[PDB]
Amino acid sequence: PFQQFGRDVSDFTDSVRDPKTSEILDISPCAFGGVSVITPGTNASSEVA
Amino acid sequence: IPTNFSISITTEVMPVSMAKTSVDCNMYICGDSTECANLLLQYGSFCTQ
Repeated sequence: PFQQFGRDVSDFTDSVRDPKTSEILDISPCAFGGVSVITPGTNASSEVA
Repeated sequence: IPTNFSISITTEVMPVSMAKTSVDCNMYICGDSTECANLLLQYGSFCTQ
């Protein structure tokens, strides 16, 4: 009841109590990363994945 | 001169691989701020390297 915010080991907010009614949890991380390109060869064809 | 034999078995642990880590510098530094990324792009292509 006395706790309002919540952080992680990296000091990033992982969950926080809802300020208004219906107090539930909060943000989870989204999708990210480095897109890789798979090419079978320019001389072979032009398709790519 | 030896008169008998002794079939012994020894062990040897040798690493051949480590943890394949991948750190996205675009999320590690300047997670979601736009001006932060604009300032980071001034320092050059360190993240690509």
